[PDB]
Amino acid sequence: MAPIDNGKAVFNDARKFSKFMSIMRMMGNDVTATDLVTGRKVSNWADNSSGRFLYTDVKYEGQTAFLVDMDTVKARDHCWVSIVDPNGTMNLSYKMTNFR
Amino acid sequence: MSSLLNSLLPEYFKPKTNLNINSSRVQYGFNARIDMQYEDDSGTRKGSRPNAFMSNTVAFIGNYEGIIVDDIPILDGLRADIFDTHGDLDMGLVEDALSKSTMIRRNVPTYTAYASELLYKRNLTSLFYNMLRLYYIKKWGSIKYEKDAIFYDNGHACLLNRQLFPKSRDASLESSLSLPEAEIAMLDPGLEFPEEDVPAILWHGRVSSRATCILGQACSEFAPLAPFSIAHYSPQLTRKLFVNAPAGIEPSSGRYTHEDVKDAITILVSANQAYTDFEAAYLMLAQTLVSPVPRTAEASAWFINAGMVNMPTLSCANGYYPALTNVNPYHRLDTWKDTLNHWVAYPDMLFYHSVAMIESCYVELGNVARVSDSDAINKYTFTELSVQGRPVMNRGIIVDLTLVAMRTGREISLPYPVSCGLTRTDALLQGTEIHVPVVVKDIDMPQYYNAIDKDVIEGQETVIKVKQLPPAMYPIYTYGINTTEFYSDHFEDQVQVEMAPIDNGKAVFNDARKFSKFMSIMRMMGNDVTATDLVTGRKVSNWADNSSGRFLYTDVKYEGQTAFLVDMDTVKARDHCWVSIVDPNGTMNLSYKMTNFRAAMFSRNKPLYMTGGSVRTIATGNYRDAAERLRAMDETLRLKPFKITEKLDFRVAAYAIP
Amino acid sequence: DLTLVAMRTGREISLPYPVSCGLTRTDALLQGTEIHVPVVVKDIDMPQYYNAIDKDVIEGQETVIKVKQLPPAMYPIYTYGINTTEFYSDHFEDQVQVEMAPIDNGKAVFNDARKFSKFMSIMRMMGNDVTATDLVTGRKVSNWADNSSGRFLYTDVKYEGQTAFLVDMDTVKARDHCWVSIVDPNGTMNLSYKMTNFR
Amino acid sequence: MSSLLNSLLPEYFKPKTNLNINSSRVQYGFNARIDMQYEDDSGTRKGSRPNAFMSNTVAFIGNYEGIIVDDIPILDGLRADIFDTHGDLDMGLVEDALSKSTMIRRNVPTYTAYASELLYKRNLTSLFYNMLRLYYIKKWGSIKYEKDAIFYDNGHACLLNRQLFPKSRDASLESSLSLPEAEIAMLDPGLEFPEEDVPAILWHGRVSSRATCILGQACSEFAPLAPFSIAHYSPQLTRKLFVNAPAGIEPSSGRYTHEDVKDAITILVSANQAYTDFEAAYLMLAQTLVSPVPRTAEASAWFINAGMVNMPTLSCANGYYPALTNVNPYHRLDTWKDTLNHWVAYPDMLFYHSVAMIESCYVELGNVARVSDSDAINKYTFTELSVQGRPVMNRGIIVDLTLVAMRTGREISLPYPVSCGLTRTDALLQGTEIHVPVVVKDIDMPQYYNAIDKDVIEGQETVIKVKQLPPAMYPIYTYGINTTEFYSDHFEDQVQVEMAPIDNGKAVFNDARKFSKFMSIMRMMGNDVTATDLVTGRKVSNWADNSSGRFLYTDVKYEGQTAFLVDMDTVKARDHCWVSIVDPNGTMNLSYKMTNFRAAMFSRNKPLYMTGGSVRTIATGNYRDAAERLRAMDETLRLKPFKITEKLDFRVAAYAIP
Repeated sequence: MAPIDNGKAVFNDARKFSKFMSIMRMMGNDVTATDLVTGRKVSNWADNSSGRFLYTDVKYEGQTAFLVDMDTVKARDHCWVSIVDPNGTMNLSYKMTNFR
Repeated sequence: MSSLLNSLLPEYFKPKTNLNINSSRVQYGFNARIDMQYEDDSGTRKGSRPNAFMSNTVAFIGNYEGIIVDDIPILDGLRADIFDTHGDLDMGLVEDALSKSTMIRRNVPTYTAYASELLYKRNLTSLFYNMLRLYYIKKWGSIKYEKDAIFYDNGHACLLNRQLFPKSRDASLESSLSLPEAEIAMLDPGLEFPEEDVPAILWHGRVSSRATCILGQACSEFAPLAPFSIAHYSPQLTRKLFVNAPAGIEPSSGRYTHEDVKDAITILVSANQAYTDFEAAYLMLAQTLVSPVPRTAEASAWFINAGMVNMPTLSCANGYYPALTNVNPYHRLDTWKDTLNHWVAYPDMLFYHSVAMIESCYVELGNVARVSDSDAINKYTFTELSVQGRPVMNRGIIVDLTLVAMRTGREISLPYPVSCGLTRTDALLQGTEIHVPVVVKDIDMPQYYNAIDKDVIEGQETVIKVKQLPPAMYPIYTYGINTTEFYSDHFEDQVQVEMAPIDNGKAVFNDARKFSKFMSIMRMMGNDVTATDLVTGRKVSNWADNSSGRFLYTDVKYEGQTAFLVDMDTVKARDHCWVSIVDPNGTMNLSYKMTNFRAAMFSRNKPLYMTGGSVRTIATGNYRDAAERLRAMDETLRLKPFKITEKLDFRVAAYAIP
Repeated sequence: DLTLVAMRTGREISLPYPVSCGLTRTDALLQGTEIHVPVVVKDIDMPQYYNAIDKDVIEGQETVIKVKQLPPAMYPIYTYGINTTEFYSDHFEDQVQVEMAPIDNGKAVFNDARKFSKFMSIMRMMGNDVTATDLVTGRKVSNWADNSSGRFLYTDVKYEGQTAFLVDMDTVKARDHCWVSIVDPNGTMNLSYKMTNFR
Repeated sequence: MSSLLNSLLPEYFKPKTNLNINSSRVQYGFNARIDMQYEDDSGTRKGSRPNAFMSNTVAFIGNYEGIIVDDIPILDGLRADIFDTHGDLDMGLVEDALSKSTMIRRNVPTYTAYASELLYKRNLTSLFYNMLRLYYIKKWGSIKYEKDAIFYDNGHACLLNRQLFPKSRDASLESSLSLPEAEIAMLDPGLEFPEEDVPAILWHGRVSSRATCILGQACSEFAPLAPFSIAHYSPQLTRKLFVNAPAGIEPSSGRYTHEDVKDAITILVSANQAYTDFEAAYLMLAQTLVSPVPRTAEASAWFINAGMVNMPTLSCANGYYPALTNVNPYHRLDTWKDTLNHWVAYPDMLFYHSVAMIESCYVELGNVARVSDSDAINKYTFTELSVQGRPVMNRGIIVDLTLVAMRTGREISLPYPVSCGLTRTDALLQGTEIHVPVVVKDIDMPQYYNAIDKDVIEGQETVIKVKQLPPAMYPIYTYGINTTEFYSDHFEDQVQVEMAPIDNGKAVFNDARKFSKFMSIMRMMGNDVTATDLVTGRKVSNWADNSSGRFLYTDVKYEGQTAFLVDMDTVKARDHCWVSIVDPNGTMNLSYKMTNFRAAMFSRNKPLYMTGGSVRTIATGNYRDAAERLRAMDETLRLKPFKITEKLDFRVAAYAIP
């Protein structure tokens, strides 16, 4: 987790940003970040049907740095696992069973 | 002492750097998961509590008073050559040290005579204490104290801030104090006779316009309006304060930021080599900073009488004789600069260390209060048996660090036997019932609380009687590090009790231990049971404290022997898991497991989130380039722990040597 | 002054008498406060680069710059590559690898602070005027911030924060003589130099 | 001698440097745990006092009068060359030494002739004694003396300060003395013939402005208003005092602090090489610093007439012969500098050394007064047999040191047989009746005390006839180290009083020894017993003291035949923490046990705490090992480097040791 200065966490790397928003989606937290180069808002809740986050939802080929809004983290779908305030190194281990 | 108080925090919790406190009240706890399993003669039942919040409440309100007393000198920072082969200050070598470091040798006989009288009273702990308090007044200077607010509120009784704190008005923390300024004069080199009862301190370069105003206000009298923990009444330290600065000091500005106070402390320590003096002041503030909000109405008896804060007398002779302080300082421990290096990096970490300390003290005093006054280790003679040094008096920090040793069960050690800070054991050491003033909210108040007036009306101000002091706080951070039968703060436990025969709709519990186990089970299942004490004729309830979800035997509010008549027909269903049953039959077995701990803090009925980055560890090893451990274990303070040995009575606690 | 020389060369300095006389340099450092240096402006677009007190200043006005952290006053020249540190980067041989894909239209973001310093420095040896812009704060830095040494130290940013430097590689201008040209790059870039003899 | 007075202090006593005295009365003692037991045919009754305070009251008042006597010369200090094999001034080597020096050639023959008389004038004890008194007058200057104050009070008889000390005005210690200054002239090196009956001293460099004022007042008449112990009457030591200082004597300042007197002493001892002279002055002041408040009303006979202090005449001829004093002096004992080095380090330790000496003396004079004249070692001839030296006259320090030798039971050794200081054994050797004045409180006084009148109305000034001197102090510091059966200062003790049921409580003690132990142990148990003598018809009460809480046999105030009727149905419970004797039948068995000891001091009915550093046992070796060490680290400024180390961030720098 990046240091939360005021109420904003800067994610300079591309891979780490993809893993962060992928975790927060599985927990069920609608996080909204601002792309600094373009100046357009990205959201992990882009597709409702398939419950996963792809990096192409940013809608900008090339290199950039994201400013994540940690104060406005809405609670759409909450299991007992779901937390709002991450601290340090985040570990999420999930298992999928009972397909029908 | 950072490394000591840092150890008290639980292994799972590692707090972040910053914490934006915006209120006079903070809840702290954890969200655990409980997996209960019930078995009796009727059959078996299995349940699971998915989210359970166990928390205490701590506030920034506490009536304290300062007294100036004479304490031991801290001989750390002085050059290593003046000390002989042993750890003793020889005046034979002070004459030599001052002689070799000057051209004008006429002044050596005069210099030696004055130095011998002043070196045995050097202590900067009181100056750093006030400088630290000024830092936190400016930082958290938007906390409001309202006079007609609530202090404790259960439903039957209520305590307002008008009571417990008379002679108070409504004010913010910045608006509480209007500090005057003491004269910061310049010491011209050439003055031959040191003026008596005025300390002189060294400084790096020019004294800044802002640094003058801080030193001026730090020495002045503190006279508060609102009762605040970090703005308590303190006497005037000094009238004058000389500063041996090569470049002349600037006049006082009047205004300063909280950032400017950090720059003032960092320079003052580095120049004077007063690192151990800062460590004393750091521990001394950890006691005062926060005060507990009482668990029950009876636990307000602790905070009626104003506790005395023993501030050492301010004396220093570095400004007059700068030859004695050189590049090779004398220190007992090699980890003697850790506490300052910790504070300057992470200032807001002191909040967590303070909560950890005051919890450990007020938890263990819960046991010491229940000890009978006819044993080897009792309330009078527990400190004297524990300490293995030679302090001036068993007061202040020595009392508090003795209770931390008894809690954790480890040997705590300081380099100097300092006796400075708050003494808590004042309400305890007196054979008198304490008169807590309370307000009546419901008409049926006299049935529950031991009130003076047996007939009351909603709005009346009455008084309740407290004979034995109940526990003010429940273990939260120190949960399961060592488990006593009284608190019963286990991770895994199998409680077994035999149900009494239900005659009409009432079950008589003659024994004291069996009654404690019964109501402890029914609470974990979530059944609000109400029993009648037969001797007194007053109603007890297991749902006394809502915050911490456990039952202590002190909720009965009657020291001595009795028999309870439990009402089995009027067993209400407040919180029901699948485990929860109403009709027990035969021998009751409850086996629970606690897993998935995660710390959470609440402030003003919303979640308080930690900001900033992750705290990286700063810590120095036992050796830098030192060959032989010259033990020097004669002057050093050592505090030995005591283990609680459970016995048949259950109402009485007893201590033994491990 | 002698203990600072001992740290630089990495040897043991011995004097016969422990005499304590002369100039004391470490004065502004130990204070640990803001210093207000006066300046007279030339251009009108000054306060974007320098941490100035005013945001709009007409030419020929006397302004003030707020300096918090003290930048190095001299670059190592006589003590060049005898006790080398990665801050100054005073090596004989050095190289940097900036990784770009053709999908990116010249625009590269330096997540790392260390290789950003080496890129901006070697580009100045090659006689190229690069102007990076910080994405978080919104300030600008120029590699041409000296007319003596001809190197870029990281303290020329005049701000300690998070590292996200956007450099647009179609606004690179050839300034000096005896220079290599970057007309239109595509793929991974590899810069390198070698200093052989000294006079 | 610091060494021998240090050994007198108890083992449990751990003294600190500073002692903040703010009154003219101190109750030094210890807290002990007494486990009392009363066994009888009916059953056993157990008691336990956890904090029992046994005290001896010590004041700063006492009438003394100085007289100038002729004493032996102290030859320690002069160069070792002029001395022969036997250890006396071989004149012929003196003439050789003066010839081969920096002296004026025309003065050699005339100065050598005078040497025979002047070189045997070496005694600076009188000067050091007065300069030590000036140190303590300015330090503890704020202590007060009221005229109409209570010197002693036991309920029945009262003794005021007006009674013992007439011609006495109430004033503070600082405002008591108004010392006029003696002339301090500069010695002309080119003087024709030395002026005998005018002492000349040496000095290092320049005599400071304050040193003139101190030496001026030290060599002057002490004419006090209030009867203080450290400001007693002393005659004029000398009219004029020469000082051989090539650097001119500055004129008198007028004012000086207590630190400036330490500066004056350290220069005087070092220049003159007079350490044995200081050791004599230290032991002199140890006797006459504090006087004991009498234990009983009839124990005031010791302090009626003023005891004479023997001050040896001020005589020094070092100023006339500078060549004979150098860096290689002649000394008898190797540990000859230990007494000065101890005082310079710990000045306030003299208070503890003083009480240790007077408590040792007045205890032994208690059990010396109770021996018949027809014996080998008796009242008159106890000093002669003990002394194995050649003093001028058995007075002053010889009589006090021989009493300490009897108490501790060890061999006391001094380098020179000096006979100077206070003589205590004055009222004893007279062997006559002493008439102490008393003001009565009750009307039934003259049954208890041997009064002059048989009927006396309250508020009348009467006289008590004291024949045998009772003990003035009870042993406290010397408790159970050399135990006697008179004081009965055992840890464990028991008494068996044999009674039959036919006797209706009334017991007759034929034995005197077990009567004393019965009456004493009953007072520990807090019972007011009143026995009546059958032969004479007088009465005795065990409650005859409010400090120690013991009954000595000298409280009967009569030597005759022993037939004490005690009625055991008139026993009254007086104190708290007491065992009750409701109705005894058969044989009684009383017993007690003292287990642990903790040092305690009281002043103005409040606890007086010791502050400052930890006092050590300074040895001659502990300083001269640092002289053997010399700090042999070649004084060469070797600066070691630090290699910078780069890590992940690179923004911040990190230095390593190698």
